[PDB]
Amino acid sequence: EEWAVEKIIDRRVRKGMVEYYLKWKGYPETENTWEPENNLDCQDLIQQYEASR
Amino acid sequence: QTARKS
Repeated sequence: EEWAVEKIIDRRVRKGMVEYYLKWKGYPETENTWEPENNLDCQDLIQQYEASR
Repeated sequence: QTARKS
């Protein structure tokens, strides 16, 4: 399903899709995962990441 | 502020 995102750590393009490397709220860093942008409902975090980089 | 996994 869906899980709370703490922060976006990094961004890449893979296979033509933008992916974001996510720290999940309440999970260790070992659980960080790359997710395609369409998996996120994180408009505030994405715009803050994309403006501060 | 949520996301789907994989």
